[PDB]
Amino acid sequence: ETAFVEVVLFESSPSGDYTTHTTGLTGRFSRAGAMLSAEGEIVQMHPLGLCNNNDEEDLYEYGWVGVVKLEQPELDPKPCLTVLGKAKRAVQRGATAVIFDVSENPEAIDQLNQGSEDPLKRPVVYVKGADAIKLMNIVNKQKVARARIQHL
Amino acid sequence: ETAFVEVVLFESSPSGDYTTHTTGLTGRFSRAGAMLSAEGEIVQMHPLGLCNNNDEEDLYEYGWVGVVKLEQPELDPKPCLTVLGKAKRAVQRGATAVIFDVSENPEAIDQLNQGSEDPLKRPVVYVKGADAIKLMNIVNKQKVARARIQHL
Repeated sequence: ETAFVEVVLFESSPSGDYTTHTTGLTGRFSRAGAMLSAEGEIVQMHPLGLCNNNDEEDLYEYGWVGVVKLEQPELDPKPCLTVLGKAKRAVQRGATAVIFDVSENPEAIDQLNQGSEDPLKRPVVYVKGADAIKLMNIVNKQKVARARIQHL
Repeated sequence: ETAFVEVVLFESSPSGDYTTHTTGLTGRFSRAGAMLSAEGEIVQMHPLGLCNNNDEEDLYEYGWVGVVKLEQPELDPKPCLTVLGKAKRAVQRGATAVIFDVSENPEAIDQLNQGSEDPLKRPVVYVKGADAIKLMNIVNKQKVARARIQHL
């Protein structure tokens, strides 16, 4: 159930070319989703961005990997969707995978694994710890980055 | 060493739903490349376009899955690069994986395995027979398609 995540970050050269930079992180496949690998360009999502008006413009170019840092649970107490619901909505919107940074809402792990009986066909990964920090520092400062999620 | 390939065609709807069609097929990871999963937008290359230097190198956004249908060897007398060279060049040009349809040149399988001692860090996949046909009939109709290459 360990999720080996590779992030390919593109760093602007002074000539305005870009330089590939690869970083390694580790998370866990949630029992809520497939035990499969996935790869695609990272799109950061705010978690309250995964409540549905069901608009066409919400469908990102098929195959993106969504990165969602969960807020402290006493901040969005009337949440549109469960964390599990948010993962599904991400997949409906074209996500090949979702990574949850569960650092500020570690109870979210349990909330996901309760959906274990009807799992998503796509992987749902959670990160925390330094591994979440590394990913978020890439994502916050990274205009374009690509994630490769490898199972085993 | 079996590569499980899914080719997903996709279409945004005004209704706010992705419509998808997934075709499943089987190929093999060459020893020429990493034994790793990979996923990205499919780009069809004519095998001659994996030749000359640097004009077309950044044509395609990093992360694409190259589909190259080989020609019979005698058609291509003076080959700019070996089939192995062609695979390496695709990866220099951003490819996250390469799929060769080796139907018209099955000696390519042996050529690729010659580079087994110094494999690429990205997977190099081949298909033939009915698997190659399904793949090519989707790729030739020139819509946008994602390929998912699952190692086991």
